[PDB]
Amino acid sequence: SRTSMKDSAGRRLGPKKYEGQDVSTGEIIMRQRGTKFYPGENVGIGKDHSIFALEPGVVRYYLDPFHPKRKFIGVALRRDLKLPSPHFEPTVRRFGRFELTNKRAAYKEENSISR
Amino acid sequence: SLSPLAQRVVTQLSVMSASRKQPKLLKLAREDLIKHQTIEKCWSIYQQQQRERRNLQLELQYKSIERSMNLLQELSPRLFEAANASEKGKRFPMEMKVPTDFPPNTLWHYNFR
Amino acid sequence: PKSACSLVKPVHHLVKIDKSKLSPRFPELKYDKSDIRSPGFKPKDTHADRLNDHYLNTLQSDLLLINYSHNAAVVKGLKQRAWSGDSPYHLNRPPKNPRGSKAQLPDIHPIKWSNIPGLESVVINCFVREARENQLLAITAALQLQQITGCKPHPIFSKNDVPTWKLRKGHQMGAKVELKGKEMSQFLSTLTEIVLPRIREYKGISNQSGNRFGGISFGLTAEDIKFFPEIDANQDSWPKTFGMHININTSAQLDYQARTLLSGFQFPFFGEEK
Amino acid sequence: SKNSVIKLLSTAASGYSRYISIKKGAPLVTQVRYDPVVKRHVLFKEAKKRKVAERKPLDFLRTA
Amino acid sequence: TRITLPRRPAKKIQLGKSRPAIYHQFNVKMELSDGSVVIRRSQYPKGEIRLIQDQRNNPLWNPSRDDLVVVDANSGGSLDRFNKRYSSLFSTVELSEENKKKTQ
Amino acid sequence: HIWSDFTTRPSSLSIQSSKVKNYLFQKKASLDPPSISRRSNRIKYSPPEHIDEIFRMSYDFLEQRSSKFYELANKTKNPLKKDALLIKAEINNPEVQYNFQFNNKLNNVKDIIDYDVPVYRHLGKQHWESYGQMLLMQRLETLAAIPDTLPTLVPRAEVNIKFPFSTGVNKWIEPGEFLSSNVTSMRPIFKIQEYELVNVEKQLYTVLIVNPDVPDLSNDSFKTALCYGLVNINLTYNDNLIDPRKFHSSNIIADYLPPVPEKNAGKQRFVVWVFRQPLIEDKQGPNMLEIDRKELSRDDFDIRQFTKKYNLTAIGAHIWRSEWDAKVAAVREKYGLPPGRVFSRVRR
RNA sequence: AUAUAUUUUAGUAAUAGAUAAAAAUAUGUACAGUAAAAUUGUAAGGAAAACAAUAAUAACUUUCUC
RNA sequence: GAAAGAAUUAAAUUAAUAUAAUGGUAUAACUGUGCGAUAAUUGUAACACAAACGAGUGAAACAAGUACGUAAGUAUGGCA
Ligand SMILES: [Mg+2]
Ligand SMILES: [Mg+2]
Ligand SMILES: [Mg+2]
Ligand SMILES: [Mg+2]
Ligand SMILES: [Mg+2]
Ligand SMILES: [Mg+2]
Repeated sequence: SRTSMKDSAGRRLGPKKYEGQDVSTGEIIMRQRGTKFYPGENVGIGKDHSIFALEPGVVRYYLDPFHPKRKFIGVALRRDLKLPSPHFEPTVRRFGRFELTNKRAAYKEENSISR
Repeated sequence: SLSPLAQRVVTQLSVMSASRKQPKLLKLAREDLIKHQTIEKCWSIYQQQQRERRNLQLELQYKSIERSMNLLQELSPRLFEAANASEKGKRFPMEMKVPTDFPPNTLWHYNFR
Repeated sequence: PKSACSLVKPVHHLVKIDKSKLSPRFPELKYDKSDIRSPGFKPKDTHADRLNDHYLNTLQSDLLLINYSHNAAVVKGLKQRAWSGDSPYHLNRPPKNPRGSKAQLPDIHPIKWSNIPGLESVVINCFVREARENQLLAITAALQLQQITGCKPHPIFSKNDVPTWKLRKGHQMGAKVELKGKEMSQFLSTLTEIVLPRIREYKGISNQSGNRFGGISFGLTAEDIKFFPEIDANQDSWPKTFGMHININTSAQLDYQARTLLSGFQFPFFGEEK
Repeated sequence: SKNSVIKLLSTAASGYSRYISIKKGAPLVTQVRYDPVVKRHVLFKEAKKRKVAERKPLDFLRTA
Repeated sequence: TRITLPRRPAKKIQLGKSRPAIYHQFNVKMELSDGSVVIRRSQYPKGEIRLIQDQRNNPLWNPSRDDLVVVDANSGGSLDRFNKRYSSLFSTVELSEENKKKTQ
Repeated sequence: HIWSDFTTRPSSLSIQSSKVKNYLFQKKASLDPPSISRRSNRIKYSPPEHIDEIFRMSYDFLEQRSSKFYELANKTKNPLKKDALLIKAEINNPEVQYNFQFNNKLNNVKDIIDYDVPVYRHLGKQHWESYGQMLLMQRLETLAAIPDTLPTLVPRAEVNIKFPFSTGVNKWIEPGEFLSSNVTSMRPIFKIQEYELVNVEKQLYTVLIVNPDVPDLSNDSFKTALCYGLVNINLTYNDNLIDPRKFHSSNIIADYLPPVPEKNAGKQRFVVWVFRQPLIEDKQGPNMLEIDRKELSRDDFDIRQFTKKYNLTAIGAHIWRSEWDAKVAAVREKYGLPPGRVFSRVRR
């Protein structure tokens, strides 16, 4: 006969970074088929709908009244911040860059311009 | 190389088509554009007034119907039920024809059946 | 493309934005089609309309009086039923289908001064089944429609594949046209005044015809189409002519009201009514 | 099998080329892409000569 | 097996340049069986037309009228010749002569 | 014939050109359109047939309606109802429509478009709402100027800005536009056109230009800086161009300092907000307010706290954007600012 | 109304709508929309061809009107 | 009292998705349309997921140039 012994190995899907966990840029938070979890803020979504943090912070799972029937995963820039942040409140942003105190480095950056 | 039927249908679809049949775009001076705007505003207001006059007349007629129905209900239930009887199968007379723009030879018929 | 994830960002203001006004493109589509500056401009009110004037002058009041019913009330239609909350599984359960139907039905309001029945549109359907072998018959049918009505016909294309009828998909089988206002008034007037009287054995329209929520449909054959003035004038250019269905859509809440309205417009009725 | 391979060569005389697949009878391919040697977008045409299928030109200025 | 005429490359009618279709029509006068006349819009180049059979002379649309004569096209076919061919018999004598058959 | 009267009606409700007036009100089609300057084109032109008598009749109809509206307006008392009835009376006037449609609405000439008149004010409001307001709101939302600075905005006035002293060229800045340091070096001038019923003799306005993007290394974030500030400014429907002619040093709570972004510090947003002060009753004369200048931060600004404390309501806004270039150092030297910082190219 | 020289029209061809679930361009971007079944009818038309109709307007605007 | 808007609510992902099955999709990822045919381009790729190795998967950021967009921005092939 024709034996039925063909199958594909389990795709290692599921949450790869849990709530309250600290994350850095690019780290993968969730691997999924389709958008079971949508991206919130400070987080992006890839070709295969992989959720990945865009800034350092703390991972939070939440729900947003603007998008009922939609789960969200996002990154809070501090632990003490509830992630479904108030709508009419200035966005929390991270400058990220550092000032070039070194004279030579400042000179090079000043003299570097685009094509 | 085409058939005479093909030519006939191509002529028919030529009558269909807009190619080589429409005139130039209508370009109006600023003053005439304003004139036209006033014409259209006047006509729109006028038609709105006509529609509202008709609507008011129908409102008044409906009020009259309901007042009469209340009176007849309280005065004689038999006549009220006769009146309120449905006219589901009603049709208009077949000579209540839509008006035409010039009258016929025999204006009115003074005999029937 | 990095992702396929639709998501609309919320706004922080109540101002409605239409981007067709912020785009410098398509300057001539910013004008309304009623604006003399629009290339789509077409004069609408060119002459008085006998049928509309008659309906406004005489038939509105008579229809109001006829359809009056004392202390009437809205009759609600078949709507989706709700699950009784006696079981937890009913919390997020979708509602049930209407009792007798898989589709919801509208409510029927009493006739009042604001909702008297009236004609709203007419649609003519011409499906030449013999066009399956000859595509030019579709063009001929479109010309028949254009000459009878005066409006632009729109093509009809096959959608289903039925072998027994040798009907493929994606082919032009005929034409349709939708009429409103003075043009539908003229079409109905000419029908009643010229064509229907010239039919061999014509008793009227069946009293058991029409969708159950206002609208009456009836057909015409090729010989019947030959009675229209345009065809009779130039018989030579009409070796073959095609029949068509005619669908009159009105504001009637139910079908018998529409039947009364059409009888007012002089449309005979012969069958026994439902 | 049903698809063949082709070497698109840049128009700028820089020697740069990129390779793509194409159907056995598809029309000759030409595409603008980056040329690192000249550092700009330039045109890429076929390198060899291929047996292209013949498609009628479209009836554009009405004939007969 | 089907016959179709080829599709030419459709001319592109740009957004905003698409004009409406106003076919040429004439204010034609249309006379009914009675003396009534209706003005209508027609595409045929015939400004005047009269009808022999129409609404105004149909029993279904004219129930109240007592007398209503009917007529068909003239100078066509062999119509009315079944009467023109027999002149000896003419119109009530035949009605009287058709009293009964006396057959059983 | 109320539209022919001008005893009480403002003179701006009429077409100031005799030729166009005569053509529009002409008796027979003997004249020619003044709009078509070249005679050749005038001969080529052919007006639609049967257009002047229908125009006369439509004019008569609309004028009777306007006369009725004026009759009811002369008896109404509430100012809002008076203004609404005036607008409804003069909205359909061909002369008003001509003037507004085919004359400037920004640098309006008082004798053609007078914004003291309710009808011109209403038509201007409609025109602004059609295009200008939508673009402003789109730019604010997309550039995130609303939540960053103030919770929301209900536009009620048109704000235009310009930089005339810096270079010498004339250009109204489009919202959200990128400007050079040279362009924005000297000072902006504002134009605040109001379209609502506001008491010109009592109302006062303030204007604040703020930058909510100045980097702050203490907490690795941004902060807001008050670029410019004026208080106690009075406008008029037709004379509402703010410039050093129309304000004093007492109105200046923060003299203008230019946009001076730092290298690799990002694109900075300079947002303009216009507020109207409280309007107290039972008191004569404009209600001026004193700003606590020893409390004003000027480098750690908090605009929400400022407006809450002084009971201000925003009615208009504008925005532009700035980024580093070569002239920033020159501007710093010219304004006596310290040499600019240089930040890294990568955001790590 | 005739004669000629020059020129013009007739190559007669579908979409007239940012088209929207007949068939045709399967990758980018910008704008916009909502399918499907089932039911009721309608020339040929029938189970099966094509067209039409089938959930609710409290609140907010502009206009008209008592 | 009435028109015309803006739309809101219920329902729907059962149709459709280039192709199996599963997950996802109306805020559409489905469908129509204007440009376009450009990102189905170039040099560094952190960091993660997965993982014996060898391989595989998502991808921030810097730099060069393109197409679309009023703009915000999107595009390093195809809803996976
Ligand atoms: Mg598996
Ligand atoms: Mg796919
Ligand atoms: Mg599925
Ligand atoms: Mg691991
Ligand atoms: Mg490894
Ligand atoms: Mg796609």
